[PDB]
Amino acid sequence: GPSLDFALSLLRRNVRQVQTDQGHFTMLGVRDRLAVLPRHSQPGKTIWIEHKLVNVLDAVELVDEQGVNLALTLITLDTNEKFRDITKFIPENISTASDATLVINTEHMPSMFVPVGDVVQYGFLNLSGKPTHRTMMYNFPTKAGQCGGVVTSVGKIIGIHIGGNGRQGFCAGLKRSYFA
Ligand SMILES: CCOC(=O)CC[C@H](C[C@@H]1CCNC1=O)NC(=O)[C@@H](CC(=O)[C@@H](NC(=O)c1cc(C)on1)C(C)C)Cc1ccc(F)cc1
Repeated sequence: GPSLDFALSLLRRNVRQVQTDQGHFTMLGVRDRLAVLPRHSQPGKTIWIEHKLVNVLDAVELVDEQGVNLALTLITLDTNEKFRDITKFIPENISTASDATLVINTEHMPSMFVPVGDVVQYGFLNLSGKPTHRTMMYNFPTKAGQCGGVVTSVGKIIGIHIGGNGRQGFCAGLKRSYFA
């Protein structure tokens, strides 16, 4: 109950359908006008968000003290909307999970929840040939169209879906300091 329920609350207040020139993605709204996307979505100066065109004030590929690719892009949106601040639900350190749910919301895959099970430490990932770090893995057959999906455990927001090989899926881990 509490876990699936947490995922459903997040969907409504913080998860949005977007489209870039690279296709359809799920977006996590983090706080106020700040959101996060998979880097592969390559957001431009304008993005579609639930059937409206929105100006992008800033977009930054995420960097930290390790100086590694993390497969995420932070964006600040030129919008009236202010996301409820969910940073307190993001752990300070990358966190695995026993019973995670992947929350997907795109125009093609609207408002869906997928129990992916265990989310385990994985680390380095060559993602279609691009070196990527700080990933976690689930033994679930994730699909094209699910990138940006939000990986949650009860009371915690732990990852963003970025890739998979047909049998397993991979997320970029989330840490609170990314959003400081
Ligand atoms: C084009 C449509 O794009 C999307 O739908 C975005 C979401 C999908 C979801 C995948 C889609 C499939 N099962 C999934 O879960 N992600 C990708 O396709 C990514 C590539 C893979 O997942 C690669 N997997 C690995 O490398 C990989 C490595 C190991 C280990 O496991 N997977 C491809 C071989 C599938 C897209 C990408 C390409 C170049 C990059 F710089 C970085 C990312």
